[PDB]
Amino acid sequence: FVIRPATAADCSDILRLIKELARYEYMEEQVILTEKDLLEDGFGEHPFYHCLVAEVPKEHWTPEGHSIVGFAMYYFTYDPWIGKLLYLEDFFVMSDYRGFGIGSEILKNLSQVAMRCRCSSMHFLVAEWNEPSINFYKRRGASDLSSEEGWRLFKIDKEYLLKMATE
Amino acid sequence: FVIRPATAADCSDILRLIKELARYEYMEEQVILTEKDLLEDGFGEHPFYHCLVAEVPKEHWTPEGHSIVGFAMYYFTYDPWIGKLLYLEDFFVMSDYRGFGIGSEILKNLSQVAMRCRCSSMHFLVAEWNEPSINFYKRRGASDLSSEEGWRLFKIDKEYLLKMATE
Ligand SMILES: CC(C)(COP(=O)(O)OP(=O)(O)OC[C@H]1O[C@@H](n2cnc3c(N)ncnc32)[C@H](O)[C@@H]1OP(=O)(O)O)[C@@H](O)C(=O)NCCC(=O)NCCS
Ligand SMILES: CC(C)(COP(=O)(O)OP(=O)(O)OC[C@H]1O[C@@H](n2cnc3c(N)ncnc32)[C@H](O)[C@@H]1OP(=O)(O)O)[C@@H](O)C(=O)NCCC(=O)NCCS
Repeated sequence: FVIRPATAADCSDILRLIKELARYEYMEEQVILTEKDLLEDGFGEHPFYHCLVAEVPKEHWTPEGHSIVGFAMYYFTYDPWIGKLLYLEDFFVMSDYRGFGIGSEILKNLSQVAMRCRCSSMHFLVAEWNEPSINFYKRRGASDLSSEEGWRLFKIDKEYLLKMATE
Repeated sequence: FVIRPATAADCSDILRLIKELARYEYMEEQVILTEKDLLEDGFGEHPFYHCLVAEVPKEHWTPEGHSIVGFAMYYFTYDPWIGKLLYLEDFFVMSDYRGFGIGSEILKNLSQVAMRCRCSSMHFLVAEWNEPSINFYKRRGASDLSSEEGWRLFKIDKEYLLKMATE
């Protein structure tokens, strides 16, 4: 397999993989982003995310005829105390393609991106019940991040943003 | 007062304000970013954060002689299900300058940035004990975001990123 940066032509596959992950989490209907959205947000003049994809040889394409079997979606964030961070948002390899080393190589590639960008750390969320991914990550040096303990996450949605923008 | 995007010349003030906020939270020694860091990460060819600052007339500069009395530090993030988000990281107005409407105007400006960028929401963290800021935000339409419930935050620091990058 090959791990490489996605191109505008991979948007179809990125959305397909985003939906497979959402389905793995039983929330596929949550995905309202379109292929056009991904193209615009990812390969327009200012990318709001970056993506690496895992591509297999044609001989081994999926039953559906797709060459992309995994991906990682990330973007850079900033911490006022320490600086640049690489934030890994989505990370998924199709069932039939797991345990082959694809996820490990994607993480190695992300690590190189982090060092090239001089990020001091890579941050990400893992579901509490997912011991297999927790072990995967921790075997590669991850540790718990307590930074948000004692803090509540809030959102101000479009309706209210528009109200404030025009008050 | 004037709310405006920061310029490279404001880096000194941004670091000063970052430290005042850290001090308000009794963790000022946590701040290891330098002025040079902020200049490089914020006004170099690729900004890793954006900043708005609140500037007062010279007649009303701080006892230390500074014109900048508040700021908001933010960057854009991405959610694979809904797209673009505006993430507000730091938000602080100096004590003697609070309750004058500076924070409200900074949030209005951020809201305009969110709509201009077509972000569907603005996300941010607030300390559990800070009822005053919680009320401030909620009066302006904020609501709890449950997206991370059942999830653990993890980090892979530079040491381990370097190890994986070179394995
Ligand atoms: C691991 C994951 C993140 C993607 O990666 P992946 O391609 O399966 O994983 P890798 O093949 O590199 O394998 C990791 C392992 O395979 C085993 N492995 C790796 N290469 C192997 C090979 N060539 N032969 C046999 N076993 C191998 C190892 O035991 C490592 O397990 P370890 O976790 O105990 O250290 C996958 O669980 C995925 O999509 N999982 C479901 C979604 C998910 O949990 N995502 C992250 C958070 S929501
Ligand atoms: C509000 C905060 C975020 C910055 O903003 P600010 O300039 O003080 O606030 P504003 O002046 O726009 O005032 C908000 C209020 O002032 C009062 N107010 C606003 N303009 C006013 C005026 N001209 N005259 C009198 N009262 C006024 C209102 O009651 C509003 O309170 P409300 O919160 O109940 O809706 C400030 O608390 C700050 O730095 N706080 C400490 C750090 C912090 O908590 N940061 C966020 C998270 S770590």
